[PDB]
Order: sequence, then C-alpha cells, then structure tokens
Amino acid sequence: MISLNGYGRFGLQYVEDRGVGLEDTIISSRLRINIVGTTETDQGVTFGAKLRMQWDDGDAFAGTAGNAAQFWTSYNGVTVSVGNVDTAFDSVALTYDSEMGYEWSSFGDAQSSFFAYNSKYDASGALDNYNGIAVTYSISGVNLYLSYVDPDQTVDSSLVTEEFGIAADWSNDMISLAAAYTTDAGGIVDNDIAFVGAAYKFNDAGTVGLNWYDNGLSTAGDQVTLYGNYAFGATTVRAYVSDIDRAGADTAYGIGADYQFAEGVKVSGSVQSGFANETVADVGVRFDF
Amino acid sequence: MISLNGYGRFGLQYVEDRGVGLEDTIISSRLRINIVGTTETDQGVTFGAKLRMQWDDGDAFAGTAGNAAQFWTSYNGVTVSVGNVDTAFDSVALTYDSEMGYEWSSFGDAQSSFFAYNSKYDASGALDNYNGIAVTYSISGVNLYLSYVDPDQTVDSSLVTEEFGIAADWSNDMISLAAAYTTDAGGIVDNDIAFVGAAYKFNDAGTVGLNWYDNGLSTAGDQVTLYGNYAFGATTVRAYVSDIDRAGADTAYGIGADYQFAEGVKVSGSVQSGFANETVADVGVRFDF
Amino acid sequence: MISLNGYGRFGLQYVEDRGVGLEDTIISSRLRINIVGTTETDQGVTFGAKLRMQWDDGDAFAGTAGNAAQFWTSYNGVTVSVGNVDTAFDSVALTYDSEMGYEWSSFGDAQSSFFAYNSKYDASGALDNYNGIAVTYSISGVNLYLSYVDPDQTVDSSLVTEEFGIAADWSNDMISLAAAYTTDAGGIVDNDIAFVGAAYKFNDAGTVGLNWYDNGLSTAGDQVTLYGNYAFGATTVRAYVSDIDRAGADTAYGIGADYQFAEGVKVSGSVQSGFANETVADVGVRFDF
Ligand SMILES: CCCCCCCCOCCOCCOCCOCCO
Ligand SMILES: CCCCCCCCOCCOCCOCCOCCO
Ligand SMILES: CCCCCCCCOCCOCCOCCOCCO
Ligand SMILES: CCCCCCCCOCCOCCOCCOCCO
Ligand SMILES: CCCCCCCCOCCOCCOCCOCCO
Ligand SMILES: CCCCCCCCOCCOCCOCCOCCO
Ligand SMILES: CCCCCCCCOCCOCCOCCOCCO
Ligand SMILES: CCCCCCCCOCCOCCOCCOCCO
Ligand SMILES: CCCCCCCCOCCOCCOCCOCCO
Ligand SMILES: [Mg+2]
Ligand SMILES: [Mg+2]
Ligand SMILES: [Mg+2]
Repeated sequence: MISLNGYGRFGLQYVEDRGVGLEDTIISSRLRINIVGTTETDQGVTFGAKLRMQWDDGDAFAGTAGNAAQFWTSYNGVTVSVGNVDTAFDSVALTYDSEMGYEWSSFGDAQSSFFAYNSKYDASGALDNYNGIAVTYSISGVNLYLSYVDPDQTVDSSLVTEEFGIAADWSNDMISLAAAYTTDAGGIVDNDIAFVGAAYKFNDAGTVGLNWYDNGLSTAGDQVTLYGNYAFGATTVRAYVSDIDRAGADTAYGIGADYQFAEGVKVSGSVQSGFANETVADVGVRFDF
Repeated sequence: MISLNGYGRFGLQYVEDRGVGLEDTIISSRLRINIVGTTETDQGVTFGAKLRMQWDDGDAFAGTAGNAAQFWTSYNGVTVSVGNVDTAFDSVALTYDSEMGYEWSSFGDAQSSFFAYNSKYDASGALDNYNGIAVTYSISGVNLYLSYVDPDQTVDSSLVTEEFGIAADWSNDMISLAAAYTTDAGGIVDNDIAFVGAAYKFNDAGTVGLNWYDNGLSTAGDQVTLYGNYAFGATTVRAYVSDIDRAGADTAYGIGADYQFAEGVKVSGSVQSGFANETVADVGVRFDF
Repeated sequence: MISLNGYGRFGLQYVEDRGVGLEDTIISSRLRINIVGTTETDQGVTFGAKLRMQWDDGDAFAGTAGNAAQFWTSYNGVTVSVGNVDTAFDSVALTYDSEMGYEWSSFGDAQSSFFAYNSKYDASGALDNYNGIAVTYSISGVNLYLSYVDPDQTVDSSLVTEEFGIAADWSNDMISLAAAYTTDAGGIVDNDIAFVGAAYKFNDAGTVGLNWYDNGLSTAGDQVTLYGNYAFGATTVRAYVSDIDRAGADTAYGIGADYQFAEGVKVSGSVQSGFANETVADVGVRFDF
C-alpha cells in the first residue's frame, strides 16, 4: 500500500533590517508531500519506507526533488529504522514546545548542532553516504529513543565521527518529563549535548514548562527556556522567555497565537526577539491534506 | 486529500531543414503529472496546493523533477493564489484557440514575452525568488483575472520590474469576447502588451474567431489571427491565418485535424507555415489519465 | 487512472577487501516507486505512461528524482512502447534466473554491455536524446520481443550507432527455452551479442537450467552458466556455477537462499565468488507495496 500526505503553508515573514537592499517582509511558503509505502503481514510485523518532496520559497532552481529514503520494521511497540532516520535528540517530547507562529519557530529551541531527519537533498555531497539506525520503544506513557548516525558509512569506522543519541519521555494527564543526551552531536568531536525538560498541564486549557539544555561546543553555552500556552475555545495563546550563557546576550522572548479555523486548517502568528536583539514576526496559514 | 492527474502524448514532429546534421523528423513526447493537495472546510473555504512533474523529450539529464509550488484559497467564486501562479494574459479565454496538432501549437498565438505558470525547474537560477499573487473571480458567464508577479521578491521592490496583468472574458451560447492587458510583461520595462478577441459559434458544430494583439517590445509588432474550426462527428478540422507587422514577414497559416478516438484519447495532426517561411508538421496521440 | 507501486529493501552487503580505508561491509538499501498512468478505452486499446523514482544508498546529493518517461499502447496481446523502453535482451525469460541474494545479483548473468530500461536520470548528459521503440507479442506460451534504440535521435541517423534486438521465449509446464540476439549492443559498433538458454522443472519444487552467451566485444568472451533452485516450503535454495573464456579466469559460483516471510516480504542472502576471485556476500529483506 502507498499513501500520500502533507501540508501547504503560506504567509508573511518579517525580519527587522534583513540586509542592505533586501525587503524586510517576504511571502514565505512551503509545500511538503510525504510518500509512504507499507507492507503489513499476518505475523504482526509491519515494513515501511518513506520519501519526502519538500519545496520552500527561495529553493535553488525553483524545483523540488525527493530526499534520501528511510526504512522501518515495527513489531509490538518496537520500531527499528534505517537510512535517513529520526534521531533521539530531535524526537523526544517537550523540546520544541515553545515554538509558535505559522513556521513553528522559537529562539527558545536548543542552540546546538545535531543530526536530524533530512527533509531535502544536499547539493554539497556531504550526505551521500550518510546512514543511521534508530530504535524506538513505546511502552505505555513511556517512550525510549536510541539513534546512531554514521555520516559516511563507506569509509573505515575509526576515521569518521559517529553520533550516538539516547532519550526518554514520560507523561500522565498532568505532568510530563523528558531528557536526552547525544555524544559527538552533528559528527563534531566532543560536541556533547543534553536536555532535560518538564511541563505541567495546570488545567484542561493551559500548560507551563521549562526546558534546560547543555549546548555542547556551541557559543551559546547552557540555556533555559520557560514557556506557556493557553487555549480559549479555538484560539491558543503562546509565550516564552529564554536565556543563554553567552556573554552579553539579551533575553529572548516571544508571544504568538493560533486560531483553529477548521479541522486541518490553522492560522498562526508571532512576534519574537532574539539573543542579539533581532526582531522577527510572522502571520500565515497551514492546511493539512 | 491528495489527487494525481495528468497526460501522456507522443508522435512525430517535423521541422523542415531543422539544422546541419540534424534529423528533420523526431519522436516528440511529454509526460505530465499534477499532484494536488486540497483541504475542504465546513465554512466553504477550500485550501489547495499543487506541484507538477513534467518530462519532455530532450530534457537535460534524462530526468524529471517537480516545479515550484502554487497555493490557493477559494471561497464563493473568488480564488486567491500565491507562488507559481497562473497569470492573467495566459489564463483569459480565446487567446490560444487557434492552436492545433498534438502539441497544441500555432504561429497565430501572441508573439510577445510574458510570465506564465512555470511547468518545470529553471537551472539558470532566475526563478529562485520568483513569487506571484493572482486573483480570479468567476461571476456567471464572466471571468475576471488579475495577476502580479515579482521576479525576485527578496530584493527591494524599487530595484526590480514587477509584472501587473488584468483580463476578462465573457460568453453566452453564441458569442465570446475577451481582452487582456499586462504592463512590464515578462519583467521587461515598457513591454506593455494587449489582447482583444471575439468568437462566434456559427452553429452547434463550427466556430470562427479573430484575435488581435499589441506585442509590446517584440519585433513582431501588432498581430491579427483569424481562425476557425468545425466538428463532423468525432473529427474536428481546424485552420488559421495570422499576420504580424514586422517588415517583410510572410503570412502564417495552418491546417489540422483532431480525432476523438475515445473519452480522454485524442489523435491530432497539423501542417503549419511560419512568419519566416518555416514549415512544421506533426501527428500524434494524447491520452488523459 | 494513476497507480503507484514499488518496493523497499535493506540489508548488509559485504565485499571482501573493498578498498584501502573502506569498510568491507555496508548497509545497502533501495527505495523504488513506479508511477503508472493508464487510459483504458471501450475499443480495447489501452494507453499507458510510466515514471520511476528510485533511490540507492550512495546516490549523489542524497536525493531522488524521476527518470525519463516510457509510453505504450496495447491491443490484443500486442504492445508497442516508445521512449525509455524495455529492450529485447533484457526482457527475455531465463537470462537472469541464476540471480540470488536480496539484491538479485549473479556473476552468472551475461558479461556484455547492452541497453536496458534506465531506472534513473544520467548526469553525464549521455541519455538526453535517447529514444527507443519496442514491440512485444505474447501469443500463449510464446513471447516475442523486438527493440530498436537510437541513443541520440536528434542527430542524423547515419552518424550514430543504433541498437537492434530480437528475442523469444517459450514454455510449457516442464521445459522452457529462450534465445536473444542484439546487434551493436549498447550503441557499440560490432558488439553483437547472443543468448540461448533452457530450463527443466524437474519437479513441482526444483528447476535446473543452462544459459550460454556470446558476449560480443567484452573481454569475457563466451560464457556458460549452470544453475538450479529448490523450494522446501517457504525456503528456496539456489546455486550456480559460471565459466567465461577469458584467459586465466576462475570459475564463478554462488549459493544462496530465500525465505518467504509473508506475501510480499522476502528475506534473502547469498555468498558468491567471482571470475577474479572476488568474494561477495549479502543478507537482507525486500518488501513490496
Ligand atoms: C537527485 C535529486 C536532485 C537533486 C540534485 C540537485 C543537484 C543540484 O546541484 C548541482 C551542483 O550545484 C550546487 C547547487 O546549489 C545548491 C542547491 O540546493 C539548496 C536549496 O536551496
Ligand atoms: C507587514 C509586516 C508584519 C507582518 C507580521 C505580521 C505580524 C502579525 O502578528 C502579530 C503577532 O500576533 C500575536 C498577538 O498577541 C496575542 C494577543 O492576545 C490574544 C487573543 O488573540
Ligand atoms: C498588491 C501588491 C503586492 C503587495 C504584496 C502585499 C500583499 C500581501 O498579501 C496578500 C495576499 O497574500 C499573502 C498572505 O496570506 C495572509 C496571511 O494570513 C491569513 C489571514 O490572517
Ligand atoms: C531540485 C530539482 C532538481 C532540479 C535541479 C536540476 C539542476 C541541474 O542543473 C545544475 C546546473 O547545471 C545546468 C543544467 O542545464 C540545464 C537543465 O535544464 C533544462 C531542461 O532541458
Ligand atoms: C514523416 C514526417 C511527416 C510527419 C508529419 C505527419 C504529418 C501528418 O498530418 C498532416 C496534417 O493533417 C491535416 C489534414 O487536413 C485536413 C483534412 O480534411 C479533413 C478530414 O480529415
Ligand atoms: C523502425 C526503425 C525506426 C524508424 C522510426 C520510425 C518509426 C515511426 O514510428 C513508429 C511508432 O512510434 C511512433 C509514432 O506514433 C504514431 C502517430 O500517431 C498515431 C496514429 O495516426
Ligand atoms: C532533472 C532531474 C534531476 C536530475 C538532475 C541532477 C543533476 C545533477 O548533476 C549536475 C551536474 O553534476 C554531476 C553529478 O554527479 C553525478 C550524479 O548522479 C549519480 C548517482 O549517484
Ligand atoms: C557481517 C558480514 C557478513 C554479512 C553477510 C551475511 C551473509 C549471510 O548469508 C550467508 C549466505 O546464506 C546462504 C546459505 O546456504 C544455504 C543453506 O542451506 C539451506 C537451508 O537454509
Ligand atoms: C550498533 C552499531 C552500529 C553497527 C552497525 C551494525 C548493525 C547491524 O545491523 C543492525 C540493523 O540494521 C540492518 C540489517 O538488516 C538485517 C538483515 O536481514 C534480516 C534478518 O535475517
Ligand atoms: Mg520561507
Ligand atoms: Mg518534444
Ligand atoms: Mg546499495
């Protein structure tokens, strides 16, 4: 069986004083199509393969292509994936929950470098022999994630830096906890990064959380992000504040809102301020199909 | 929801004395696939996104890729589209009705340069930040079209030439009228082009029309195309004559026929003569799927 | 109508002493998606078009694209195809039946150069004007194949070498015979190649066959491959031995097995030895979707 799914989004993206001779406000948009092939068996083992075709405004050649494939095998809550895999630091819960606006962005996201699923081709040639293995285990309320990425699998193993990641999250109706650790993140020797977060659903309607990171070799140093969101019917209001250890950095913050226009159609906007005083804003729509 | 549609065509394409050491007759063919994602809402607003994958004989690398995305929102007869849009001069009725043969070609089509939906990627890099907005309004028998294209939306607005177009058409059972005007067509300063056309369905079976153009900065100058077609059961016969103002040009003309082999399968052929005496012919099949 | 089908495969591929500083064992995988558009008519003539998107580990840019299109028309057992066609030497029965392992490989396959369907784009530009015509006729038990490939159809016909192929196979419940001949195979003047094979289903469970080739200008010279396979319930065991005329070559051989895990899911592995003493092994899974 083959299924197709995806989303389109478009809106306005503003970056205060973007550059000499550049418009500060542009129309930013994205089309994402996922192609998933799955083979179910009566033994209960499912096999799957996925390809993505994603276009973003500004993409070279005004064209769209597929990325590198991902393959998986699932059985009894356990999933093993190979190729262009989802990594542990990128898949744990809570770590991206301060994002807002129609492009799901936040200065409060981790300021470190690490491997993650590659949505597109890479013209530099750097990903040509990139290969990962990931294992996930979902055991009710608990999620475990393990990932191993070799950026160049054809070359002798001791000549390249491989990334090893581990993560777990846990939740009930009111509290959630999550932690992750990755050594040689992004294939950079000694770039060891870590995350610990927690969130409290202080209602049926609100949530408040705190994420802490060790950003490894990044110049940002350690980081803390405090965020919250509250739903009033179809409208959701979001906010965050984030601090990094880099000398002289400003406190980053953001405020945004979402409006659920219909099932699968969401209008979102945000106004945010960065660690170097950058001001960014956006307003747009995303529709899922 | 995601749907796929398209067409394949193949046949013989003859160009008298095509070039030293070249075959005059080749097998010309095209595969077009459209991928359309749509999200309908109970409020009556539809959201859509489309991508095209088109291959033509001769394409570089013997490969096929997607083009840049188009997004739209429709409500009550009004459609707003963004990104790789259909433009007013290219979407009005009548302007391409002298086309014939299995590749829908005619020297009687406008001999001007203007933006239109881009079916493929562009390796020159020229379309990378190209972005348009279009608005169409279909109000029974009447169609209005407006389009605005900025060929490089990231650069300051006064540093690039944007194309603005407007058009309308109108029809009843027997007469049709259409007009279009576009300033700085193709992003070329002062290339202002215009079209006015009319057609008469002088039966249930025949139609005769006349299109007039102002080709802006093109060397062709003003142009007039007179065409007609007549259906005899499954067979359609077509003809046209066209004249341009360029000094010394020949009168262009063409004669062709279509045969409706089955629903979605059409066999077509034509013999045509250009403004510089070029002789071209074709015969082939198109099938829609 | 548009349908999608394909397969994913992944596993381990070992090549003894692959190269200085290279891993001998890698994770080799492939994702293949076929997109087929078909138009059926009440006259009984079917029209079709197909595109393939295939990714293999190691592919340049870590991306996937479509290949060049193939078009066909079928009526009463006869199929005419144009564009990126299947060729006679590549489509006859028996010629690849010694293959084994999850990548369907065998040193006992013909060691000659010839055109075949191109699964991917070609960055060299060599296939840009490549165009073939093929005709197949399936007349109960009998299959005839004819193919003509012009590697550069736009250039004068006497300036390029075209490949012409013919083949036939025939089978009943127990015996199968097949033969093929291709002149100027691969567009190489005087590279004339030929195949003759036969197989005997010495049970409901086993088969033994012998293929002979004339490899044209290849340095391998003539070749003979003897192979067999036997099914024990869900498990199939395969073997082959092959000899070429090249001076000093070793006898190539291979032994493998397949396990039918479920409909559409097959686990396969093989250990093989080449004409230059290369040792190769593989174990993996293929799943069809
Ligand atoms: C096989 C899938 C198609 C992907 C191949 C595209 C290869 C194009 O690059 C060739 C080398 O030139 C470098 C291109 O510039 C960077 C492009 O991508 C960045 C997205 O905006
Ligand atoms: C023309 C350039 C500016 C384009 C940016 C659009 C920015 C618009 O969005 C502003 C951010 O929206 C957040 C509002 O704060 C929440 C208000 O109170 C909650 C109920 O709506
Ligand atoms: C008319 C000249 C072009 C100047 C361009 C400015 C046009 C602004 O956008 C108009 C339509 O397209 C884009 C944005 O989508 C709107 C955002 O979110 C939805 C409703 O709150
Ligand atoms: C991202 C979609 C893939 C499109 C990228 C292809 C880029 C190839 O070009 C790289 C630069 O070299 C120039 C190519 O020659 C022109 C090709 O297109 C013309 C169609 O026949
Ligand atoms: C071998 C090179 C020539 C390939 C070109 C094929 C050209 C064939 O088509 C000729 C054009 O067909 C138009 C006929 O005029 C209409 C006739 O009367 C109407 C009822 O059929
Ligand atoms: C046999 C040597 C190759 C010489 C090539 C000429 C072959 C001509 O075309 C044969 C089949 O393929 C293409 C054309 O489709 C026919 C056109 O329209 C349909 C019926 O009127
Ligand atoms: C139009 C479909 C996209 C295919 C175009 C890709 C073109 C990229 O090449 C541009 C020129 O540079 C040469 C690339 O190196 C070889 C790539 O393919 C081999 C597969 O591993
Ligand atoms: C770690 C590198 C080695 C990876 C190669 C895996 C090779 C494994 O497969 C060995 C080949 O399998 C063939 C067995 O011979 C058939 C046995 O008897 C029949 C019933 O199973
Ligand atoms: C753990 C460090 C990484 C070392 C890589 C070796 C891992 C070997 O493969 C594990 C999973 O992925 C690949 C192979 O599929 C297995 C083959 O066939 C199926 C069962 O017989
Ligand atoms: Mg953008
Ligand atoms: Mg063509
Ligand atoms: Mg491989």
